[PDB]
Amino acid sequence: AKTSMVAKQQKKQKYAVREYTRCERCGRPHSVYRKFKLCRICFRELAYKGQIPGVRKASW
Amino acid sequence: IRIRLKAYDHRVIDQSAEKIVETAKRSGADVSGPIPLPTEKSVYTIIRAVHKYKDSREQFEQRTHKRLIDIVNPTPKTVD
Amino acid sequence: GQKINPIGLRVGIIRDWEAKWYAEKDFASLLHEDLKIRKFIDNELKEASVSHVEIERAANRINIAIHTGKPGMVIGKGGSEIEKLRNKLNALTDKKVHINVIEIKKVDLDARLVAENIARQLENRASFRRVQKQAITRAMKLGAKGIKTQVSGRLGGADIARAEQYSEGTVPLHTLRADIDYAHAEADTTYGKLGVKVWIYR
Amino acid sequence: VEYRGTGRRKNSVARVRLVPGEGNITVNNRDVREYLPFESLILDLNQPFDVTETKGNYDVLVNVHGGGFTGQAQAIRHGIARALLEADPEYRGSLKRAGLLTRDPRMKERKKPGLKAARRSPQFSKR
RNA sequence: AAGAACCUUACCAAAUCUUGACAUCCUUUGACAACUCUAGAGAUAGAGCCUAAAGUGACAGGUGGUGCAUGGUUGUCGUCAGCUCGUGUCGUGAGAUGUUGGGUUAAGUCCCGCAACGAGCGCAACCCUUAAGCUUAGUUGCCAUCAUUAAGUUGGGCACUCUAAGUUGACUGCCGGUGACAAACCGGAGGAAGGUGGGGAUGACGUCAAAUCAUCAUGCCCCUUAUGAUUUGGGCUACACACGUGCUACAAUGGACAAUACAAAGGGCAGCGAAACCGCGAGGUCAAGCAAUCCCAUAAAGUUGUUCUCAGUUCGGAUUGUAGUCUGCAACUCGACUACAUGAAGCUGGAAUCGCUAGUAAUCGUAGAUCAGCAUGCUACGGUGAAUACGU
Repeated sequence: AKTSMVAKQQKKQKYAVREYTRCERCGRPHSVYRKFKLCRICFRELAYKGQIPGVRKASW
Repeated sequence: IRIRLKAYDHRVIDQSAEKIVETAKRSGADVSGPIPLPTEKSVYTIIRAVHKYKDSREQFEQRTHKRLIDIVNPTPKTVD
Repeated sequence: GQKINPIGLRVGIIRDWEAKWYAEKDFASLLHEDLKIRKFIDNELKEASVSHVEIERAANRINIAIHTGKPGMVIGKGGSEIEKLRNKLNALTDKKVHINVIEIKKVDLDARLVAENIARQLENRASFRRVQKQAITRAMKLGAKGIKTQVSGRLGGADIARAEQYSEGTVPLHTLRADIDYAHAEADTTYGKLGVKVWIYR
Repeated sequence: VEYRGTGRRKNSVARVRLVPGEGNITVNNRDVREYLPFESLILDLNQPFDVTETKGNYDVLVNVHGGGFTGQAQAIRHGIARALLEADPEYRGSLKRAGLLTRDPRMKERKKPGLKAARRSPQFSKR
C-alpha cells in the first residue's frame, strides 16, 4: 500500500490536519528529516554520486 | 539517482519525460529516455459536504501517473 | 442539467497544463511555490486578460510567465514594474528568475474579457440579459462560438430564485479532442454565495 | 492464463480453471484418488503431464461434465493440457512427440433393436 | 456525526463581566497579567515584569418552527426510451407526417412504395479498468538460458519470470453462417481476452421543498445581566423499556480456552511483531528497519486440539455491584471490554416481519467516514468459494 500512502500525503479537505507530510516520492517517513520537503533517505538517493549541492561530509 | 516523476495528467508527464532528458543531456554522462509504466488503477464514488450530484470530491482521478527519468553520473554542471 | 462539459479528458492533445516542471519530490514543493507566487500576481493582475499560464520551470528554466493580454501599464511604462517584480518575488521565497510576458492573439476568446463587457453591468444589479444577448455575435465574427447566458437562482434583481434556458447555440462534447475554454469566475459584491450554470465553448 | 480449457475424451468435455504457481489439484474440490470408480492407473492417469513437467506447478480446482463411470476420468488432464497451450507456447513444442488432440474415434455400443449391437449378430449359439 | 459526556451544550435554574468569554474600531499605554496575587469552578479582570490591557460609544454571542413562496438540490418517483422545433400543410379552435419503407449490435430508431426535410444533450464509446505472451523493470520480484540467494536479499541489474509505476489487441468487419432482393451480428483456430475485451462509468431536460434557519443562502429568522457566554448545583443512556437496529450461547451430525503452516485493503518517529515481551482478556515494552519490503503472518479450509457429555453440566461476551482496562472532572443526578466474585431468561422462537449462484453474494481471514467514556452492525481480496435453472 506504498502507492496509496505516496498518493494521500497533502490531501486538504474539511480538516487539513489529517494529511501527514512525509517523503514526497520516496519512503522511510521516520529516521530522516521533514521541514523543507526533503527526506534524508530520498535526498541521499537524489544526491547519489554528488548531484545537487546538498549531500556533503563535514568541512566545518 | 532512481527518482520518480509525478506531474499532473498524461501530457503533463509526457512533457516532463522529454524536459528531464534535456537537462540530463546538458551534463556529460550517460542519459536514459522512454520508461515502461503499464497503466494500472481504480475508481469509486461517495458523498461530499454540500450539494454536488454524483462523483464526490471535485477532482480528476486517483491515477498514480509518475515517471523514473533522472541522471546516472551527476557532475557540478548537473545542477542546471 | 449538470452539463459541466468534461474538458479534463477532452484536452491533453492540444491543451496540456499551465505549470510544467520535471519533478516528483519537488512537485508538491514546486506546486506550493506556484500558488505562493499566484497570491501576489492575482492582486497585481487586477482581473487582466489572462488565458493560460506559461510556468515552464522544467530543464532548469523556472519562469512564472503571465499573459496579461496586451502589454499595457501592468508591466510598467517601458518595463518599469519588471524591475520592481524582482523584490516582489524575492519577498515570497528567493525565485524571481525574470518572469516573461506573452502577446495573446484574439484577446476576446476567453470568458474573462466577455464577462468584463457584458457581465460588468451585473455588479450594479443592472442589465443581465439585454447585454448578455450580445458578445456571442461578436464571438461568431472572431470565428469561435462564445458563451451561453444561464442561471440556477437569483435571476438578476429579485428575491425569488429563477432558472433559464437561453442557450444561443449548442456545445460539442461527443468527441475526445473537442477544445473548450470554460473560464468560470464569480464576484461576491454584497449579493451572497451562489453558483451559476453558464456554458462556454471555443 | 490456463482457465476455460477444452478437453474431450470419449464424450466427456470438462473445463479447468488452473492457476499459475499454486499446485493444489482438488478435483470435485476434494480427493481425486478415491473418487474415480475404477481407473487402475490413478498415478498413470496423466500421460502428457509427465512430458509437460508441470505436475505440481498448476492447481486444477475444476470439475467433470458428462462421460461414463470411468469415461469421465482422464478428461481434465487434456482439459488443462489445452489450458497450458494458451498459458505457454513452449508446451505445444514440448509435447510434439505425443500431442493428444483426439482419443475418441468410436462410441459405446450395447443392447439395440433389429441387430444385436447394430453391427454384429448371433452366430452358432454354444450349447 | 467530518461519530450524543466535558472544553463542543450553542437547552434551561444558571451564574457573573453583561456596549459583555464577546468577532471588531479612533484613543492611550502597566505592550500580554504568559509572571505573583484577587470574587476564584473560572475567562472576565486589579498594583507589580522588560517601567491584548482602564475601555464609554460605534457594536454583540445566541438551536422556536416552517418551507404547499423561491435558491445549493440532502435526496427522490425515472435516466421515461423517450422530449423536440419552425418550415411545406391548413382550422368557425385543440393542425403536422416531425423519427417516416429493407431491418442487424449493448447505442428512438439500416436507405420495398411511406407530405417532402432539421430537432439537442446524455443513451455504443467519449470518464474509468487493462493486457495473460512479453516490451518495461529486470529495484521491495522471483529465477530456465545463472545462485554466499538476511520477504528491510548482504550479493552478482546474476537468469526472467507471475510482476508492479504510460496502454494495449478487438470487434464489428468480410467473418463458418444467408437475409432475398438484404445486411449482419453472433460466433467458427480466432490469439488469454465470447465479443461495447468482460464490462462498467452515464445523472438526458425533469418531478416531488418530500429535507434544510436545527444543510445553508434567505420572504429570512429566536434570545438583549438570558436561548448566548470563562462554567460548576447538573443534563437527552442507568427506570416497565414501547421499536428498529448491536453480535448473540439455545448444542455432542458440539462449548470457552493449546502450540498454530501459509495474501491482505490499511496503520505508523513513537507507532506495527517470528519461540520473547502480549497467546483467554481488556494492556505497562523501550525497539531491529524505521515505509512496494520490513509489522499485523500467533491469520484460515480441503490437512488438527482440548474438554465438559439428549443437558443449565468447563454450552451462555445479559443484567448487577467493591474493581483492571477507556475516560473517571460534569456517571452523586448520562457509557462500556473481558474478568476476583454475578454471570439471567435461552432446546430453533412472539404482535410482526426479514433473508438465498466453484477465487466473489455470504462464509475460515475479514473492514471506520471516526467524537478526550458507545466498535458489540455490512465495510479489504489471495486462497476455505463446495452449489447453480420443470417455467415463459
